[PDB]
Amino acid sequence: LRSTPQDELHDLLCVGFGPASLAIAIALHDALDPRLNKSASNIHAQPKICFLERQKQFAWHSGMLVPGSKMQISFIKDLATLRDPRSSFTFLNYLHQKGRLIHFTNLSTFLPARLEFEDYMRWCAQQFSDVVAYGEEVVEVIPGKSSVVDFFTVRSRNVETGEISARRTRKVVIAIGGTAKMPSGLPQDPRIIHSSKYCTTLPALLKDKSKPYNIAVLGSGQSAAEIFHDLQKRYPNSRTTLIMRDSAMRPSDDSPFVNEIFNPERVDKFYSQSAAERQRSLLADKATNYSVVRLELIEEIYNDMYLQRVKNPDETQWQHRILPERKITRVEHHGPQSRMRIHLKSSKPETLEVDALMVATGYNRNAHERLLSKVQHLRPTGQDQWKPHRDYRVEMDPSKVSSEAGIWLQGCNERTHGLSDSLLSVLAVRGGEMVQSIFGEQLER
Amino acid sequence: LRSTPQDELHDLLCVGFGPASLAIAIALHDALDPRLNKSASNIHAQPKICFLERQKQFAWHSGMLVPGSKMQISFIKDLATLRDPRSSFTFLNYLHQKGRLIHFTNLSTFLPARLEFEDYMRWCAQQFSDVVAYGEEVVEVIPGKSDPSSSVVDFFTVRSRNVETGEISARRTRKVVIAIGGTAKMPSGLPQDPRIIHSSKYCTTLPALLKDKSKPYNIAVLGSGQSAAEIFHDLQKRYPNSRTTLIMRDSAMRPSDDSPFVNEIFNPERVDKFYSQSAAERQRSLLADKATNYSVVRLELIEEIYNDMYLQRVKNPDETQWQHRILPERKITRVEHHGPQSRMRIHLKSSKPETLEVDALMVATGYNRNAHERLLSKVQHLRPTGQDQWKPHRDYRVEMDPSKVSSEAGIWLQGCNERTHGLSDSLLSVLAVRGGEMVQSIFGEQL
Amino acid sequence: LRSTPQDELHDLLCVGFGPASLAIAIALHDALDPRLNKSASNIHAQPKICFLERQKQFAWHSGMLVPGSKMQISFIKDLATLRDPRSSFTFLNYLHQKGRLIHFTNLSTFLPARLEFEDYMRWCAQQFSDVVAYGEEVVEVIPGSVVDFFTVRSRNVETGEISARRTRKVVIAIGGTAKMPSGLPQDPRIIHSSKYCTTLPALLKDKSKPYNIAVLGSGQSAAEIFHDLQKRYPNSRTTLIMRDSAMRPSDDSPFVNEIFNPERVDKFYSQSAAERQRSLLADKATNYSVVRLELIEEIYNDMYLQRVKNPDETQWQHRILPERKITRVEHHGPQSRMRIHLKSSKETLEVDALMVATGYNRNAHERLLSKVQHLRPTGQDQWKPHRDYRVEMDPSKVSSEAGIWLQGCNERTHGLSDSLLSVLAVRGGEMVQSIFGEQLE
Amino acid sequence: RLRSTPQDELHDLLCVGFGPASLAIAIALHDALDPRLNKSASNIHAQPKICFLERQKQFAWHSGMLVPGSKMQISFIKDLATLRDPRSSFTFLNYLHQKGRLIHFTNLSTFLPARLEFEDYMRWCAQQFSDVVAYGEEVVEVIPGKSDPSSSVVDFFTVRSRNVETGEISARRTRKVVIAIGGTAKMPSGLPQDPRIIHSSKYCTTLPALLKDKSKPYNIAVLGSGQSAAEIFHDLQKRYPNSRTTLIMRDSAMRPSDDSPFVNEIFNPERVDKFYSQSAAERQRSLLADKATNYSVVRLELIEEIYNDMYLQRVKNPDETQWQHRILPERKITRVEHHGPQSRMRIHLKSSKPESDVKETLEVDALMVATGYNRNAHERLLSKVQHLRPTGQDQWKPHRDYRVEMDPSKVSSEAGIWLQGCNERTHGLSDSLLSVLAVRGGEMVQSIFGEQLER
Ligand SMILES: Cc1cc2nc3c(=O)[nH]c(=O)nc-3n(C[C@H](O)[C@H](O)[C@H](O)COP(=O)(O)OP(=O)(O)OC[C@H]3O[C@@H](n4cnc5c(N)ncnc54)[C@H](O)[C@@H]3O)c2cc1C
Ligand SMILES: Cc1cc2nc3c(=O)[nH]c(=O)nc-3n(C[C@H](O)[C@H](O)[C@H](O)COP(=O)(O)OP(=O)(O)OC[C@H]3O[C@@H](n4cnc5c(N)ncnc54)[C@H](O)[C@@H]3O)c2cc1C
Ligand SMILES: Cc1cc2nc3c(=O)[nH]c(=O)nc-3n(C[C@H](O)[C@H](O)[C@H](O)COP(=O)(O)OP(=O)(O)OC[C@H]3O[C@@H](n4cnc5c(N)ncnc54)[C@H](O)[C@@H]3O)c2cc1C
Ligand SMILES: Cc1cc2nc3c(=O)[nH]c(=O)nc-3n(C[C@H](O)[C@H](O)[C@H](O)COP(=O)(O)OP(=O)(O)OC[C@H]3O[C@@H](n4cnc5c(N)ncnc54)[C@H](O)[C@@H]3O)c2cc1C
Ligand SMILES: [Ca+2]
Ligand SMILES: [Ca+2]
Repeated sequence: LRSTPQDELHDLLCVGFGPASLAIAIALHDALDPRLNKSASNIHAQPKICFLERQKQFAWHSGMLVPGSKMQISFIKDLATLRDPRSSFTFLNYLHQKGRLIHFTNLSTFLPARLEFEDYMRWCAQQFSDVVAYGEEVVEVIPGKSSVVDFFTVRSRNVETGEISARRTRKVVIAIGGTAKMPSGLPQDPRIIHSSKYCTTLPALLKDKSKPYNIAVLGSGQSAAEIFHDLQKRYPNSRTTLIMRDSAMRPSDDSPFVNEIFNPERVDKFYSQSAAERQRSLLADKATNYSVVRLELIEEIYNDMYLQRVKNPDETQWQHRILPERKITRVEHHGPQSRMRIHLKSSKPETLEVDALMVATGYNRNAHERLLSKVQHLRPTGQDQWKPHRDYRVEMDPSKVSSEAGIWLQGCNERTHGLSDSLLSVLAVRGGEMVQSIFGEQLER
Repeated sequence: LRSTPQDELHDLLCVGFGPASLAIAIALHDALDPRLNKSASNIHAQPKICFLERQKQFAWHSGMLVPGSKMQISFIKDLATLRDPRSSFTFLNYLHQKGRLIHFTNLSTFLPARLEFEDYMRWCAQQFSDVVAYGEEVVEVIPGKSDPSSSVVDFFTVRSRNVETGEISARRTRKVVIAIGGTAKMPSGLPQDPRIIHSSKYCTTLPALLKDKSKPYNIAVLGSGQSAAEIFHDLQKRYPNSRTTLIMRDSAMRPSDDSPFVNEIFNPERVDKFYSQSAAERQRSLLADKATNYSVVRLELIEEIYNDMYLQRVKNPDETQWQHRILPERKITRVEHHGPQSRMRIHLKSSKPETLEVDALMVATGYNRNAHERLLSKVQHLRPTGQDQWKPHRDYRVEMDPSKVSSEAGIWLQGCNERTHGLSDSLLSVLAVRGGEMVQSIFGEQL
Repeated sequence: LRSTPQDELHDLLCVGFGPASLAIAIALHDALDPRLNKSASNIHAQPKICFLERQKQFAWHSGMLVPGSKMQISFIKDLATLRDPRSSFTFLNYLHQKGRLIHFTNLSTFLPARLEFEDYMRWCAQQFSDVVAYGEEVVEVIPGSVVDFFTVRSRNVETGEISARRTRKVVIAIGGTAKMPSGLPQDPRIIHSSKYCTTLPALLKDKSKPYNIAVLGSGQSAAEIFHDLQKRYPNSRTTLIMRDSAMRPSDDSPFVNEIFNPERVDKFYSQSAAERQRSLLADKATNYSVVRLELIEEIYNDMYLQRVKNPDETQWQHRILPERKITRVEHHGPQSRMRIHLKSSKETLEVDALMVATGYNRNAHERLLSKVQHLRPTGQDQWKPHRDYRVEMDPSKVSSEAGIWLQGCNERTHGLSDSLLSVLAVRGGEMVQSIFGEQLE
Repeated sequence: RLRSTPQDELHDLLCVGFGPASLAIAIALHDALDPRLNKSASNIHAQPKICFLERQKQFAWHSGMLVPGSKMQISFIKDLATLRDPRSSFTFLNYLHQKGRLIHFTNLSTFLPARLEFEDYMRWCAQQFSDVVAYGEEVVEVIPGKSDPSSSVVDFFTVRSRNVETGEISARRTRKVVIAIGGTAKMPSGLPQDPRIIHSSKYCTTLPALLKDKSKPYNIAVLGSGQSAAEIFHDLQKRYPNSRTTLIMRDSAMRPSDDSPFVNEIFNPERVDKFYSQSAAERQRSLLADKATNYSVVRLELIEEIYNDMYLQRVKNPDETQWQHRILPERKITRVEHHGPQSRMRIHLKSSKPESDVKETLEVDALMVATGYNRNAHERLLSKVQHLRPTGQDQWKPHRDYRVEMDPSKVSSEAGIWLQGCNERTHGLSDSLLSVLAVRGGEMVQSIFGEQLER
């Protein structure tokens, strides 16, 4: 894909260059490839596209690239295969380019290491370096008129200098993932670290791996369990405590009929349901969110707990402990003492002294609201929320916005499009749909 | 255990001889063995006990002994081991007696075939044949007074119907156990028809209705738990030319949770914790702890069913033309079954707040566990003032008015106490330990 | 690929259209696709290729398409992916074309049903229908002092007529022929595993009759037939006769299975004759001479259930007899059953049929090539393939523009993967380069 | 349980070693004397005079190889009692019940306990025989005893042992001897003596003191390709995260253990009769066709974890020669060179293929040697009685019931010597394992004490 000059009026600008935007770039590449679409042989003009990414290079959840962590999803659900297995951007073709395809085949697994899947996506992203501006953190999207709004100005701050630059585009995609969700009761402190900063921030805080640190973990989903488990290996003499509101870690549902909710063609079914039915369906399938844990990991943690029981029958004396049905009422963290004191109570309708508290409570996916505040008056009268259509384009007042201008949301549409919306599950197929939604008419010539 | 003359006054009578009562028989045998508890060499009188069972011989859910069906619970949770691995009634000792222990070890499984686990319990039950009266269906329990002008009940008379002749018999006992499992729960909208069969009568009744294994029958299955899936899977083999249809309210068959922390709710020692919780917490825990007992399907069976549907997809991409189909998120609104036509018409709608014509409808909708209320109606006036339900204590004895019932008489409930004692109550999970508790509760002082 | 007239001089004729020839066809198609290799936009001439296959349509071991039978190899080792995942002939693209890709993904398996993998190869094969003559059984290859082409004669299986085609280069890719123990007699009741699904139901028509059926062997095919008979003829009495003491599991462990990697062919081929011979023994625990662990366990479980019902093994409906050999079969006379005599391999059975699951010989190319074996270098009594599978010829008797290639029968020189699906995709690429490379430049 | 016999009295049986094999005998004797388990034992008012001598200071089971996460290779049903009598108080399940852990083990859904747990189970069994086990006693010889100088016939034996802490020699007299001493470390010949060359049996006990700083980038080599080699190779990579470990194997690859049910029937207790009755040639051949289930192979699950770990190295760097942890297949050690503790040792390698020639040198801080065990130490212990064997025998020959052949004109039939754990050649691969101990313990009690228990 060839670059567009910074000051030209773009056809599409995408905010963020994680897997969701990367899937759009790949699908646009594939749509322009005469090998993949026969009609693309007669397309001599590439749309003017640009991506703004805050990081200095492509990276995927590097704070949680914990040792031995695996993908939670089959590699067939990579960024291209479910749309076109012939794509050059498939995981298997990436392995072939690295000389690793037979070696991966002998693993007999559908679940690559997360480190490996990140490298796969890094390898894909490098092929889009002419249209990705790294180190650009978008701060706002502003209306533009050339009395109907027909373009948008996207302002971004360069991470190295702090300077604000502006780009004009007819269409915008917001694909910025999630922001760390912290319980409101917790204070800010270098010893309280969210799961998104585990690998990147915790080793600097606790530098001596042999010290008997007391480390608490708040949560009961996949990241909490991974952090609890990894800490016991990384700090072999530590005392770790898992604080959970629930009565037990719960396994993710890997059964085949249930997992059909992640099928790409199921987005059509989910979207067509009423709000009441969508709301309840998202709970009747709670057992496959990031609120649950891979069975294998639950079993490994249980086995580790059992071995403590063999050595000592008194669970309160264990080096590593799980405290179910608890909530944090208070954190004391002021003073020269290097440990904080955490006060715990039952979560139905006790104090720890810790060197650190890892908080694995997931993410908010509302950061697009701040970015879009200066265009929210273009929504239909009476709307206080952005409403995405089936093709992820947000509803606009047609008398205020030209039909050739628009804004799409990616990754924050679980309520309308289903649990798969924030995952890798449907990115390949969705990237293709996005190309048809945004560029279809333009590509028709 | 030696028999008591049928017309004598018993110390204990148990209604039903399924796993729950058998575990009591086993636990009492073990309590009387001076080798297993030393404090028993000085017992020179065995309690007078008898069990009444309506089936003609011991059998465990024989209507659902589907070929290849497996236990859903580890064999370690047999009828003795969790109470005493030394008991002669453990599953591993049964295998040793049959000459099969090394061969089972090489299976490397915790889940025996249901056929084998039934035979294990059959092997246990034969050792009590002198104290089990088969072919007797208890119909009522009535008050008994040694002195008729006394104001206090000191025994109960248990009346039973001979299943072969219909004669009513009576036995007297100081104490009564009701361990009668469940009765078929049928959706209230369904009509009565010999072509509508509950899952509990699958193996025994459906082959009599559909005699031609080669006819292309249309057979529907209602439900989405373990029994529905087993019947759905088995029908495709037993009637190879049939067209089977699985009708479920839910959107998908859901797997049983086999993960280790969740399943601790089935631990025997959790019964104390659960029982002592408030009504509000117990009611909430029963919803949040785990999906209902047989309301979900063993993962392995789901995958086998899924693979079979995939193979249909390989042969024909059009799901509507498949021989075997799943119709999720449906409810039955009407069944037409009148006229000389031998197929019924089932009317379907979405299950959120279509027609099949079938030769048979298997209904895999579980059980009610309230039949003790009918059996005990003639003694329910002995409950404390104002009670309209039987209320069991921790040791499963129901509350009685102490001024109306002698303290040497009582009634215990087994298997119907999920509300007060937890999800494990109706399962095999805690029978070994519970049988031990029941022996202490019922015979402890006497022993 | 466009068809070339039958009587023209072909560039290549391949004998057989099984997976091995199909992978060559696929690789040739891919070599001509400018979309896959850029150096192909300036290739304006397709080579003249033709395939002769004796079956009437594409079919893959249909005598062993037993219900529930599964692939023994990961689907990634299909006919293209290991050579080029972008190919339109991958198993995943096939599933996508069938509208089944997400549905297979939810199976969470690398091992498709054999029925499905056959349909994948059938779907591939249909794209070459213009260059494949089905129902043609090749009977001889004849030279044509410089032999500079070959004439391949084939017998039409339906009419019996013999037809001939001329080509400069020949590939022999005919798999294996049924290996029958030399002591067994010929009798319609003695059937090799390769004709199980095809022939036994013709012999034993009543699925409910209490037939006595023996199975001879202990490998994957023996176990599949033994297991299947118990479902296909539910009242039968089956007996598994094996020389070994037990069914042995196939080794699925990752280090051992690296001998099947495509890049191992270079290493194996370059080893001395002595090392190749020993290497084939010291890793032969994976030759269809062993059984998928899952199947062993299912069979053992079935035997266990018989033990639950009757502790006396001699009374079981279905039995395994280890460490046995057949010493004599009586099959002369009107009695519908044969009597099999057994002895220790360190007792008589009366059977309606005997299935023989003893594998295959891979020497049938010698008979086909006898009329050109004088073109070998002096003193050679065996066909000797180079690394690129082309057989050695005397250069003063054979033009360098003519040659003969062997496929699937070269285990001794190229390794255990040679007769499997394991390296077909990569080998197809090598074969296209060996036979057509200069022509493509 | 069993009451002690005074040290200087004439014992009925003395067992050399108190590992699992002798422990199964003690357990089986206890059970034979238990009226709950054997009906005929309420009328047994005299316990045989039995004693066990164990050189370690307390019961311990392969403590050098109690590596973190290590598992049993065998189903817990094959414990020290269950296959003989599941009602026994010494079953693993009864042990779990006594520890208050049975339901917790049930929720593990595994037949393969941690080795740490299975050792504790056997320690729990052993503690009940503490009155008849003399720990810290290393038996050094067995000598003939003639209770009558007016006779040449040997009718008892004297067993001498050296106390490992004081060095004093103690002597006990017995009619019957069991030798159940497991194996001695099998070391490649030619190796120099250096405390950094550690056999797998001393891994957990010796290596951590040698390499104290878990963060240091040590170079550690591992020799072997069986289960112990793989466990050590894997464990080293976790215990020393910055180390460079190298696995040296003669074979081309680590091989998986055969877990299939028909093959594993060779381990059934009732198969000892069939194996024992075979000819010498057939037994020799049968041992070779089943050498794929010894400790010479690796649990599939562990192979896969090691393979996965190697693959992750491939992702970071395609150059295998630069990997932190490496496997060098088809290699043999030609020499191990050292220059004093101040320096690293040099391991020299060559191809193990026939001399039909790549080579390497490694510089390592330690070398772990996982090359198995010899099981012939009974010959040294029995040297002073080997003249009592039948004419022409240069080997101890055990009968079916494990009693060795003696010249009847030199030895009374009321005296005898039995061997346990070293009889694979006559009794099969299970002989050295846990696989048939429960049943064999029963047989040994009948062989040694049967008549005595009857009368
Ligand atoms: C360890 C882990 C934990 C996970 N936890 C959850 C979870 O709790 N819930 C859930 O539904 N999914 C979760 N996922 C799945 C995850 O969301 C998907 O795998 C995938 O990351 C989604 O891609 P995305 O591009 O929509 O978001 P991302 O992977 O988040 O990509 C967003 C990109 O936008 C960039 N960006 C953000 N803001 C700006 C800005 N203002 N300007 C410029 N660039 C910006 C970011 O730097 C980032 O590169 C998790 C995955 C992993 C690996
Ligand atoms: C196929 C199958 C399905 C199951 N479904 C469920 C389920 O839906 N929900 C759940 O919680 N558990 C279910 N279970 C578990 C089951 O309840 C236990 O395994 C076990 O059967 C409980 O033993 P019980 O003795 O309390 O009941 P049972 O096994 O039912 O024993 C009850 C006995 O009492 C006899 N009896 C009944 N009434 C009388 C009478 N009036 N007079 C004399 N005798 C009488 C019966 O004949 C029977 O033998 C199921 C098990 C199987 C195998
Ligand atoms: C059920 C089963 C059993 C197997 N057993 C073994 C085994 O015992 N040992 C082993 O090493 N591999 C075995 N395999 C693997 C098998 O060889 C490969 O999967 C694959 O079939 C090899 O492809 P091929 O094209 O080389 O042979 P094939 O699949 O055999 O193809 C050969 C083709 O040539 C055709 N042909 C034969 N003769 C002629 C002729 N004279 N003229 C024209 N056409 C002809 C045949 O009709 C056939 O289509 C087995 C596979 C399966 C599915
Ligand atoms: C890590 C590990 C590795 C194994 N490797 C092998 C293997 O390579 N090959 C194989 O066939 N089996 C192997 N096994 C199986 C093992 O042999 C059995 O599990 C079990 O230990 C056998 O019991 P045993 O009592 O016969 O021998 P051991 O368990 O070794 O017990 C022998 C006891 O005798 C004591 N003893 C020795 N000499 C004397 C003496 N002179 N005086 C007094 N006491 C003495 C020892 O201290 C020891 O306690 C291994 C097991 C484990 C856990
Ligand atoms: Ca479990
Ligand atoms: Ca594998």
